[PDB]
Amino acid sequence: MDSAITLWQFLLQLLQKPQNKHMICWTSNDGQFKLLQAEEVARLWGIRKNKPNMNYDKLSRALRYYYVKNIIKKVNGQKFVYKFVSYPEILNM
DNA sequence: GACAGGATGTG
DNA sequence: CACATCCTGTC
Repeated sequence: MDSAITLWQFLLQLLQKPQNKHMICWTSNDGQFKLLQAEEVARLWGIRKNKPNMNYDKLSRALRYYYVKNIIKKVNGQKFVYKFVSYPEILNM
């Protein structure tokens, strides 16, 4: 219902349901996560925001904007792996 | 292709 | 603001 949802909140919600482990999962105990099925998560993000043409190219650009915002960072050298900068703070928020 | 980040546009 | 879209470049 809430269409104001942000990408990081949405990704947090996906990682919270173990039934989504197939496409996105935690890869550390400190906030690192991997987009196992990147195009699949991008598809879900588009449906959520009603942007039918959403894909990883664009979902990843949205994640790149987080770097300076200190919300999410890239885990260098690790394909599709990013990290929530302030974890678990963002969780209990 | 994945990834970085600038340019322009939208609500 | 918070992306969505498109693009130049690197590797």
